[PDB]
Amino acid sequence: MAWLILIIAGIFEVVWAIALKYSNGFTRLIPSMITLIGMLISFYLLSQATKTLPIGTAYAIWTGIGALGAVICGIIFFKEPLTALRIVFMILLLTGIIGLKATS
Amino acid sequence: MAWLILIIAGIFEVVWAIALKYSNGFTRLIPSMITLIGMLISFYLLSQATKTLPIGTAYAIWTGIGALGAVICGIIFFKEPLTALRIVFMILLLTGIIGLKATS
Amino acid sequence: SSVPTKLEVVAATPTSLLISWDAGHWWEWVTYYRITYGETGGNSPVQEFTVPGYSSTATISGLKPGVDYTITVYAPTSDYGSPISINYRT
Amino acid sequence: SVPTKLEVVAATPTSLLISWDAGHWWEWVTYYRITYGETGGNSPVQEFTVPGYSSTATISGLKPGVDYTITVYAPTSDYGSPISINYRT
Ligand SMILES: CCCCCCCCCCO[C@@H]1O[C@H](CO)[C@@H](O[C@H]2O[C@H](CO)[C@@H](O)[C@H](O)[C@H]2O)[C@H](O)[C@H]1O
Ligand SMILES: CCCCCCCCCCO[C@@H]1O[C@H](CO)[C@@H](O[C@H]2O[C@H](CO)[C@@H](O)[C@H](O)[C@H]2O)[C@H](O)[C@H]1O
Ligand SMILES: CCCCCCCCNC(=N)N
Ligand SMILES: CCCCCCCCNC(=N)N
Ligand SMILES: CCCCCCCCNC(=N)N
Ligand SMILES: CCCCCCCCNC(=N)N
Ligand SMILES: CCCCCCCCNC(=N)N
Ligand SMILES: CCCCCCCCNC(=N)N
Repeated sequence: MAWLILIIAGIFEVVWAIALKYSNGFTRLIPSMITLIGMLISFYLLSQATKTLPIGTAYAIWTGIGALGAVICGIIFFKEPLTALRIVFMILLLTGIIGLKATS
Repeated sequence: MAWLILIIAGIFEVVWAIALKYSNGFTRLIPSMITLIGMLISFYLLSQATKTLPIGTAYAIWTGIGALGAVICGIIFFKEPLTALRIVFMILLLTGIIGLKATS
Repeated sequence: SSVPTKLEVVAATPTSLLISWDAGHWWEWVTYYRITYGETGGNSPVQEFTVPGYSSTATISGLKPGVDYTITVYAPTSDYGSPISINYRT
Repeated sequence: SVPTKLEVVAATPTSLLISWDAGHWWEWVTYYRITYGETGGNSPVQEFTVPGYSSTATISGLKPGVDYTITVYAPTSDYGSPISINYRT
């Protein structure tokens, strides 16, 4: 069960990331608040999901979902670039992050 | 400059991380203050960098520097095992960061 | 401009003013307003303070009774609207 | 260890000015909790808290001629056992 709320922890990680992009320097009220509470939610669900699951595998999935989701929702909502070079270089960047967190 | 802000934000991401574990239950004054200052600085610089950069790129690189600096600090300031796997994982990390910076 | 809008003095006193404004639609609300007040035409610089953006009112105390002042309400950025200002005499 | 040296630097029949040694650098905590009450019946003790960067505290409202016990607590037990003194106003 702690796997699924770890999934949702990474989902709210994507949530405050997109909410921060909508706030423009943390100046627009409501996206700024979604950023804070969505970050608190992600931290709290993570603390409970890690109480049972391995710390290395929990964080690797938590940041993996948060990073990839921010990349996908970025190119979707804010119409961010979809270059063949950009998709390759972030694939390399995400595997490195997922790898290092899964080894500690 | 927005990229420069990202690197510094990732630097303060790891300083509050290891200052948090060196604090106890948020009970030691000096470490708890370093975490709080490190957290606020990391969130402020990240929020400023998101204004001019895509959120999928800003989130991934900001996490990448934090995870990279976490392992760099672990191997040096903690007598952490260095593996061929962790080396190539850091190489994928630095490659993705530089590559994304190179397609600006 | 966009925000703020309808800046007015709700209540007043020889030494204090109670002002308000319209924050706009929910998508127009902002994190903070910075508020400026000072003697109009005087050789004195203006004083300033910030108020959380989930508020539409603010009080200004310590004013000289019988002097005309000017009060302005700024948004976080000028990208939304230009600051609105009013003149009130205590 | 933390904290230590709980003195009564000043005292009037209705108040006590206490102090303590916080240690240095790596032992400074985020807050201390001070409790004061009559050495005997107590009924309940009176308590308050002070931020960790401070090392003094004032206890007011005491009844003159009553022996009070004053204890100083750290945030957790992993610091060095509580401190406690007795004092008649
Ligand atoms: C719980 C964690 C708390 C997080 C703390 C984050 C603080 C949130 C508000 C930050 O405000 C920023 O300050 C800049 C100034 O320092 C502003 O630049 C502004 O500078 C000029 C002000 O004169 C304006 O005209 C410009 O439009 C504008 O770029 C900028 O807009 C604004 O985003
Ligand atoms: C206390 C309520 C706060 C709740 C909002 C939470 C996040 C905002 C925190 C305050 O933000 C700071 O306030 C300054 C206010 O001074 C602003 O600087 C601005 O104000 C200066 C005033 O001299 C000007 O020069 C410039 O417009 C600019 O630097 C600027 O927004 C920011 O550094
Ligand atoms: C798109 C989410 C990516 C999450 C990373 C994949 C799982 C990592 N766990 C391992 N044991 N290797
Ligand atoms: C209650 C203070 C809120 C400031 C939070 C600072 C950023 C923490 N989140 C990260 N992903 N690093
Ligand atoms: C180009 C050098 C590639 C070196 C790869 C080392 C992999 C070793 N890890 C195992 N689990 N066996
Ligand atoms: C909720 C705070 C109430 C307003 C008092 C603080 C005003 C400080 N002025 C600045 N320009 N920062
Ligand atoms: C928990 C809801 C928080 C909503 C914050 C805004 C409040 C009202 N907006 C104003 N401009 N007055
Ligand atoms: C209760 C509404 C906001 C209170 C603001 C008080 C006046 C400004 N403060 C200064 N220090 N200048």
